Order: sequence, then C-alpha cells, then structure tokens
Amino acid sequence: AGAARSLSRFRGCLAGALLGDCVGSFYEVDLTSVLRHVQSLETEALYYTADTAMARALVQSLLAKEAFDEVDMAHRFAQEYKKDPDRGYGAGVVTVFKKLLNPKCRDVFEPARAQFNGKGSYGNGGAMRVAGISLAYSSVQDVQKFARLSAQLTHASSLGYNGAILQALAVHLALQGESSSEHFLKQLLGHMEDLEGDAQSVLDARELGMEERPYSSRLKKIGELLDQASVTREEVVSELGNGIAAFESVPTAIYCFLRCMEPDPEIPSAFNSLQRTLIYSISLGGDTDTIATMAGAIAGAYYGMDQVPESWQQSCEGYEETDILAQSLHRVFQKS
Ligand SMILES: Nc1ncnc2c1ncn2[C@@H]1O[C@H](COP(=O)(O)OP(=O)(O)OC[C@H]2O[C@H](O)[C@H](O)[C@@H]2O)[C@@H](O)[C@H]1O
Ligand SMILES: [Mg+2]
Repeated sequence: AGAARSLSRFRGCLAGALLGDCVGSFYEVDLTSVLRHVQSLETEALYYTADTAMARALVQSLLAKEAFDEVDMAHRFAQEYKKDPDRGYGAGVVTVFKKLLNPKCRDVFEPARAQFNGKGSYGNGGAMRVAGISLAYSSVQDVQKFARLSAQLTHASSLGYNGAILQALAVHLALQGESSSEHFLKQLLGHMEDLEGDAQSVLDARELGMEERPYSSRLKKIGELLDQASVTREEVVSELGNGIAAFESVPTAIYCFLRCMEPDPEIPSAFNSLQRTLIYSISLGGDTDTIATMAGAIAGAYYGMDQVPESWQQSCEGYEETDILAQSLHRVFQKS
C-alpha cells in the first residue's frame, strides 16, 4: 500500500513470505482441505523452514555489508546451516554448505558449479530466498544482477538462477504497486525472453531436453490460463508444476498471485487478497512451503502490511525479526 517501495510494501513483502513458508509447511491437498485448517490461525507455534532461514541470512548479509558481498553471504548461508541444519534443506545443497565451511575454499562460487555432475542445481532454493534482493535494489538491472549472483552461490544452472531472477523481478514489479495482471505478466515475459536468448541458457535447457526458453514458455501459458474458463488445480499443476524445480514452482507462484488479484467465489470473501493468494497457492499441493513463500512475497509487496493479518503473522516463528529486517532494508537501502 501507498507509494512504490514504501515501508508498508517492504514489511508486507517479508511478512507475506514468512506467512507462506510457515502456513504452507503444514501440508508439505484440496481447497476444502486448506480452509478447514487456517481455522487454527483464528504464539509462534509455526516453525519456518529453510526458505526463511536462507532469506534471513541473505538479508543479514546485505545489511552487514550495505552491499552484495559474495564471501559474506556464502559464509552466512553456510553458518546458518551449521547452526540449524534441520530446517528442511534440499538434499543436494547441503554439500555446498559443507564445502563452504572449509576455510581453504576461497572461491565461494565453485562448490555450486560442481553440483549434479557439474551441471548445477535447478532447484528453487535460489528463488525461495531472493525477495530481499528486490528490497535492496531499485533498478531492474541491479535486481537481475544480484538475483543471479546470490542464487549462483548454490544454483549454478541457468535453470536455477533464472528462476531466482524471475522471482526477484516479480517482487520488484509488485513493489511498484497497482497494475493489471496482463501488464505485470507482459513485463515479466519481456525480461525472461531477453535472458533465455543467451547461449548458456539455451544450451543448459537443450542439455535437459526442455523447451527452448522454458520460463518464457511457462509465462505464456500463464497468459493462456488467465483467459481460460473453469481452470482446475490439476490443469495448473500440469501446465506450470508444483515441484522443487525452479521452473515447476516460480511461474506457479506468479500465477497464484495474478489469479488471486480478483475475488474467487470458492474462497470466502472474509479472506483478504493476501490470504486468498496464500490459500490458493497451498491448495495446489506439492512444494507448498516454497510456492506459498514466493507467492506471499509478491502479494505482500503488492498489497502491503495492511493485509498481513495479526493472528496469522503472530503464529509464525520469527515474525518480529522478519519485520525488523524489512524495516532495516528500507532504512539502509531505500534510504526511507
Ligand atoms: N541438475 C539436477 N538434476 C537432477 N535433480 C536436480 C538437479 N537440480 C536440483 N535437483 C533436484 O532438486 C532438489 C533440490 O535441489 P537442491 O539444490 O539440493 O536444493 P534447493 O535449495 O534448490 O531446494 C529447495 C527446496 O528445499 C527446501 O525444502 C525448500 O522448501 C525448497 O522446497 C535436489 O535434491 C534434486 O532432487
Ligand atoms: Mg519447499
């Protein structure tokens, strides 16, 4: 709410991400499923998962250095894992952290490049933690630059880091406030068509038997889905995904945000737009903590802190630290 990149947008963004992670984590599903159990949320009994742990470390690094510092951020990721390994980290990425904890590893980007036979991870862990990049950086150029670099600390495949860029761009656009769904999608599509024309990206996708321009292809499917009658959960999962791959989760989160910009008759009117976006995301099943954390980041940035319900927020572990960090990003980087 209010001006582009306002404090309310910053706070709502990180709160929305925290809500999606914590509320989503129960069901790691059917719209009726979800509605019964948000009943519960009507202190800090909902633990956050690796999505929030890594987002907090990313943001703490940015604040400590008042800039992107790959060595600081890589070590804060590794030390966060060492301090609290049981947050549900991906099976592969834990190898990166263990290599980064070795004090004689001195290029912090190389462990990620060794992952998965030297092709790199395409998991959504780079995207799940990236919203803080869009709070720290106002220009599109800087959002893409450091969304990519922050993601490359663990996700060296263009299929992974282009998902992180796409998530950061969506948060970036949402922080600018009111827009049509079609304009929001169109801007995202243009940026991704630009990135997926790159040779390394084309090959990375070739090598795995994928569409050329996989993110672009899914963003076009979102535009079709937004015009389609009687869209079912099954159709959404089939065309976009609900999985741990960034390309099976990041477009899906953006779809959830765009679809839920308007009221949905099968979700009670008593829920506001942020809540309805989270309820819809979680109803898709699959990687619910991560799809909801990403949809919640976007919706929180767009709708602002006035749509973060206190009862839901106060159920989440660390909600006050999350808020402090949002306020600090606004002070340090948005220079209020
Ligand atoms: N190149 C690849 N080839 C085959 N499988 C892959 C590849 N890349 C990723 N995977 C599969 O993808 C998995 C994850 O890739 P990882 O890099 O370990 O971790 P993340 O940080 O992305 O995990 C993010 C999630 O973890 C948290 O629970 C959050 O809630 C998110 O849901 C691998 O174990 C592989 O099965
Ligand atoms: Mg997850």
